[PDB]
Amino acid sequence: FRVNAGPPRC
Amino acid sequence: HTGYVGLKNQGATCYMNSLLQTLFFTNQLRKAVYMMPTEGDDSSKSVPLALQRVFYELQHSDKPVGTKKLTKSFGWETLDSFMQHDVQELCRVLLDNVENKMKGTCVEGTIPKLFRGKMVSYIQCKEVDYRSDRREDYYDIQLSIKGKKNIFESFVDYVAVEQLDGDNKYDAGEHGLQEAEKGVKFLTLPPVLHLQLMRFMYDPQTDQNIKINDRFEFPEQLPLDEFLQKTDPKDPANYILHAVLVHSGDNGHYVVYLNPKGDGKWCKFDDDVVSRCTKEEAIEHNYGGHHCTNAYMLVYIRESKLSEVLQAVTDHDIPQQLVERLQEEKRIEAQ
Repeated sequence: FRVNAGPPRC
Repeated sequence: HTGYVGLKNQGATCYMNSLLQTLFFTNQLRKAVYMMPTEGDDSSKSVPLALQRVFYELQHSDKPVGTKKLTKSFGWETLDSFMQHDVQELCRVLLDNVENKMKGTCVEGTIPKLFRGKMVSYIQCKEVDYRSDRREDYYDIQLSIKGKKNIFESFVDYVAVEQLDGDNKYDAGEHGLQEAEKGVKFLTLPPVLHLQLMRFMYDPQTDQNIKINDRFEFPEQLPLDEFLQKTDPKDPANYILHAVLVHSGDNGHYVVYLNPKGDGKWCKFDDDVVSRCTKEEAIEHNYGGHHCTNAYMLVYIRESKLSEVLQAVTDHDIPQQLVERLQEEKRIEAQ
C-alpha cells in the first residue's frame, strides 16, 4: 500500500 | 483576492506545494521557524533558511512564490525523486531538518510538541504468560482505505488485533514458538494530527500499482477519545478538520483545501490560484466515487489547542535580522 502515486514500494 | 498567496508550479514537485501551505498555516510552527538562528547558514545549502524564505514570501509577497531554493536545499533533483517518495517522507525531511536546527536553541521541542504522539505496540501469547509492550512515538499515521468506509473504520483497522498463528507464530524465546496476538493502542494524540490515506496498492500481474478511487468519508469533527487506552476530561480527543490534501488522476494534479482560521471558511489552493470554496467542495466532493479526484492527506487540529496552534501572526514576529537578509537577497535578485 502507498499514499501517493509513483513506482511500486512493496 | 483572498489575502493568501499561492506557490508557483516550477516542476514535478507534486504534493510539495500542497504540503507547504499546510505547514505555512500551522502558525505556531511558522513562528517557530522564523526564530531559528540561521544567520551564519549558507543560503543555498540550509533547508531552514529556505523554509524561512518561503514562509516570508507566502506571508508578504503579492505574486506567486517560487520554491527552487527550497528544492535545491533538500536535494531532490533526480527525475523520480518526488514520484519515489510520499508526502510523509518529505514532511519528515523538512521537520527533521527544522527540529535538528532548533536543537540547542530557545525554540527547541516545537516539532514534538505539535506533531508527536505516544503509542503502545503489544504482543501477548494465548498459551504462555508473556507480554511485550514496546512503546513507539509517531509524527504521522497512515490509514488504510481499501474496504474501509470512513475514518472510524480505518482507525478500528489500525488498532485491530492481528493473530500470529502457525507458520507465522511469535518466537517467545524461553517460552518457545507460540501463537500470539499483535496490536497497537493509542496513548496520546498530538495537537496537530497528520493522517495520510493509503490510496495506492501493489497489484501482481497488472500495472503494479492501481489507484484506489473508492469512496472514503472523513468528518469535519473527529472524535478519537474512544481509541485511547485512558481518556482525560477537560481535554477530550476531539479534532477539527484543518487541511485536505487532494489528488486527481492516476498512477496527476495536487490541490490543497484549507480553512486557515479554523472558522470553516474554506479556500482552494491550486498552486498559484487561491480562491474561496464551499465546505462541500473541500470535504464531501473529495470522498471519492464512481471520479478520479480524492483526498490523500488529512490534517486535523485538536479543539483544545486550536487558538494556540493557529496564533495570529503579524509582520513583527519575523526577526528583523532575517528580514534584512531576505531583503538583501531580494535586492540582489532585483539587480
